[PDB]
Order: sequence, then C-alpha cells, then structure tokens
Amino acid sequence: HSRVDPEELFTKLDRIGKGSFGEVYKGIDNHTKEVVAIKIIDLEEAEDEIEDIQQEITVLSQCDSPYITRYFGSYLKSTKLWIIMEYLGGGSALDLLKPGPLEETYIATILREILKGLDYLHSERKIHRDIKAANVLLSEQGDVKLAAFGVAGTPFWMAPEVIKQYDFKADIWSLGITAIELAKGEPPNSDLHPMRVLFLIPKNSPPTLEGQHSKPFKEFVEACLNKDPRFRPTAKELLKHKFITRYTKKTSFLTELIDRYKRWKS
Amino acid sequence: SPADIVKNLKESMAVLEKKAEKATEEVSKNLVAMKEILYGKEPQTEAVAQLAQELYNSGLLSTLVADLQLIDFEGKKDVAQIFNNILRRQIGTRTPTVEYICTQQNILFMLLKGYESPEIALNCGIMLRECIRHEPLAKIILWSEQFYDFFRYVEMSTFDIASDAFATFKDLLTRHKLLSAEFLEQHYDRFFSEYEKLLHSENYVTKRQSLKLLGELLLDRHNFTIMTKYISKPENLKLMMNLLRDKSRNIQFEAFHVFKVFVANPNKTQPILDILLKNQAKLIEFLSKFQNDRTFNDEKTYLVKQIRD
Ligand SMILES: CCN(CC)CCNC(=O)c1c(C)[nH]c(/C=C2\C(=O)Nc3ccc(Cl)cc32)c1C
Repeated sequence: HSRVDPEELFTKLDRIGKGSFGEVYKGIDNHTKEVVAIKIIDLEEAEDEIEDIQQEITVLSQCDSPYITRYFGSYLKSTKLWIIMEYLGGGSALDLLKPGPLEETYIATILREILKGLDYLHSERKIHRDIKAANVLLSEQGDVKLAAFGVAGTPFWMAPEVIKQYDFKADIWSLGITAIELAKGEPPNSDLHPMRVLFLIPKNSPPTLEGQHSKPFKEFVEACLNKDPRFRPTAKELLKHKFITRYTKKTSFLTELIDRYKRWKS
Repeated sequence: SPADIVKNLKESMAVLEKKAEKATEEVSKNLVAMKEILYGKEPQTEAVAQLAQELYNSGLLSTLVADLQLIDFEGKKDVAQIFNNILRRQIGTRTPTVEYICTQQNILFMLLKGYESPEIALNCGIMLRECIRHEPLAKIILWSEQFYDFFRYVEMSTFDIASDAFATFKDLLTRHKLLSAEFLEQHYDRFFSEYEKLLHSENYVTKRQSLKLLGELLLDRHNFTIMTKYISKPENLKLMMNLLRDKSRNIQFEAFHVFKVFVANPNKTQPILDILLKNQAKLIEFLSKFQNDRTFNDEKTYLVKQIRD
C-alpha cells in the first residue's frame, strides 16, 4: 500500500484483446489470487498532455453497474500506467459470431442487456462513444457487460450527427448498427473503405435489416436507425419493444454461445 | 419535513457504527431524500434552509464525513453533492456553512485524512476542493501541520488518487494568492525543502507536474519576494540547468520556463553569476541546438544575449 511498484501485487500472464485494446493482459492479484484484466499504458511521452487520461479513469471510478466492466484501480511507478479492471473470460459478442450465425432468441437477449448498460450510462449523463460487437463482452456465466474505454470512434457504427459534429442518441444509432451486425456478422457497408463510409453516412439513407428475419427485429433496427436523433428511442423505451419483450430468456441462456466457440477453436 | 429526514438518517448511521441492511437501506434512501430537497422540480427556498439549520444543530455533517466508509457507493457520491450544495449556500453577504466548519475544524482534517483510505479518497477530494474555495477554510488547512502530508499523497502511487491530492495541492497555493504568498513568505525554508524532493522524484508525472506549478508560483506577481529569494540561490540554478539536459523532453522543456527567470533577474548575485560564467560557452551552444520545433526561439535569443553580456 502507498508507494509500491504495481508488479509487487499484480503479475502479468498472457495477452488478451489481440492488440485490439491498448495493450491489455490477463493477471492475478497476488493477495486475493483472483483473476483480473490489466491494461498498461505508457506515459513517457506516449503521451504527455494525454494527461486528461483521468477522464477515462475518473469516469470509470464513477461507474457502478453490473452491466458495465468494473474499475478496481490504477497504479503507476514512473512510466507505464497500470489500469486494473474486471475479467470476462467468456469473450466478446463478436467472438461468439465466429463459429456461426445467431438465432433471434440469443440476439434479443443480448440487446436487452446492452440496453440495461446504456440505461445506466445515460442516467449518469455518460456517453460510451463506441458501441459495437467487439466492445460487448460476456462472462462465463453469460453475463453481458459493455466495455469501458471511451466512456464520458469507429466509422461503421457511427451516427450521422457525430460525423458532421455526440449526444447520447448517437449510442442508440450505434446500437442499431450493432443489431444488424449481430444478424449479418458485419455492419452495413463493411466491405467499403472506412473513409468512404464517413462520407456516405450523413448523406445516404439509414441502413435497413434486409433478409429472412422477423418483422419486430426489422422494426427494432428501424426505430434506432433514425437520421433525426429526436426520433430515436431511449434506452428505457427499447427495453419495452416488441422484439425485446417477446424473448424473456435469462442471461444464463447465453452460455450456449460461449461453449460453441470453445469447441469451434479445435 | 427535513427535520424528520435528518433525524431518520442520524439514527440509522448510529446503527452501522446480518442484522444491518435495514440501516443501509434507510441510509441510502434518506441520502437520496436530502438530495431531492437541495436539487429537486426546483428546490424550495425554505426546504433547503430548514435542512441546513438541522444539519448544524444535529452535527450530522461531522457524522457523515467520519463514518463515510460505512456508506454504500452511491451514498458516498450523494453525500458529496449534499455537502457541496449547502457549502455554497449564502445568506446575503455571509456564508453560514463556512462559519460552521470554522467551529468544527475536524471536519476539514477528516476529509484530508481520507486520502489514506482508497474507498473514500476520491470523494474526500471532491468535498475538500470545495471547502478551499473559501478563504477561511483554506487558511485552516494551509497553516496546519496536516498540509505537509500532501507531499506524501502526491507520490502515493495510486494514480486515481494522488493527482486528486495534487489538484487540491495546487488550489491551496494558487487560488487565494495573498493567503498563499503570506504562507510561502514565512514557511519558505521548510516548504521548498520538501518541494525539492518532488523535483528529484522517480515519477514522470509527479516531476513534470511539480515543475509546472513551480513555474506558475515564481512568475505570479504575489510571490515576487519568494521568487527573488529562489532565483538567488546557487543550487536552484544548478538544478534547473541539470534538468535541461537528459531524460524527458517535456521535463527539460519546463526546466527552460523556470531557468529563464534566473537569467531575467536584473538583481543577480555573485554566487549566481559565478555559475553563469564558469559555464559561459556551453549554454550559448546548447540553446542554439535546444529542441527544436513549433514552439519560443525569440526567448532563446534574448537569453543568449544576456549570457553573452
Ligand atoms: C479464447 C478467447 N477467444 C479468442 C481470443 C476470444 C476471447 N478473447 C479474449 O482473449 C479476451 C478475454 C479473455 N478478455 C477480453 C477482454 C476483457 C477482459 O477479460 N476484461 C475486460 C475488462 C474491460 C474491457 Cl473493455 C475488456 C475486457 C478479450 C478480448
């Protein structure tokens, strides 16, 4: 306690988040022997009026919800800042798509838990700024929690009002893109160059769920994907939508997708 | 009525300090109740005055701060909002809450000690940084021995804290300038002895943060006497010239914004001049190749002119 090198209590092991997040490891607390996820960020010029870093940290310390990844604390020796957080060994929602497609029973359940996470953040006047399948993670019991980094971009899941210059209604748009991502495996205009997409989003019509899917699903996506942010529903209204209220499958039901991936990789 | 809410929260807090829970439920619900009195549907002008007067007479403010660890997470956040709201409460040209904290000084010392407890350290800073906005409250802490505990908190190796105890450290030395200048004028020898250790710290953040504040303090028009005493000491010039060299870029950059004060001094001393001439040439060459981009060089020329003359 107080003035002690982070490695004295937290040790590093592997490297999860395949270079995706800013260098995140798997680790244990040498005292409690329980698993955690450690992110190390260099500080020595890399940056250095990147000081506003507290924004990500202060907000994380203000976030207390079972639908958001919890923040345990941050430590520094000189260079290299250690950010310790919750560990979710169930992988991301994108990793559950790699084996195959998802039935609407699972998709409706996941979006129900994402909305709960958005319901908390918006009530705390905080914005996630980056909603997608990669940032939606699961535990081993099937608990769906959102990410953490960025709370207060990634084209394809952007809102048109953000590109033109990020009110909380933009997260609803990103949720609408994610709804398509859960049903297609990839966001609309995925094969296009991300820069071209930034030019087409505010100008063209909002994407639509096409194919052999249910209408409440296609109506749910239509509701979120509205170029006028005023007409986009809240995170509380969508919890009462037809597509969500139908399937009342618990979070433990999402353990089937966790197992399907652990056998897929063989 | 607020009078009933205070008494309901006062009795429930006495329970905490298995069969608990009920108290934790009451504490949580009553903390929210107080918040809606101060904020709302718009807060009523007499509801906040009945509440504040009952907080003084019951001594609940000192109670919540003391047993802050026992409160739940959301509760700790609610306590801060309730605390900061009545602290800003004014009755004409007076501030009744501030006058109350002056009578209950331990409330300030309790918040200050909160940095040693991580569970409430962040909350104990948000409330502390509000108190020091008022000069009478900022004065009690400044001339207290607990003020020197800040030099331990700023290098506490707990990043979410530490910096928070540094933001309070700056706000105590910069906000009330006449108050700070008086303190530095008297406590010069002890303060800068402690401050010197921050400039020799094995911490990139702590070192450059202290180096930035040091630049602001000396340059401020109120700390003139403190400045002239600092830029006359030989070691203070030796230290700045050393930081100008190796290690970091931003550190050697801020070392420049303090080193120039030594040079700009029209009242140099012989010990400060024997250093500038025994190392006469090297400075002229090092400044010409001093790094090196988009800001600055107009100062790097006038300094050369001074060392040359
Ligand atoms: C076999 C795993 N499979 C192939 C790699 C997919 C699961 N991916 C991981 O290894 C992984 C794990 C075990 N954890 C994570 C992400 C975590 C994590 O484990 N904790 C955590 C806290 C906050 C945030 Cl924003 C993100 C995370 C990831 C991306």
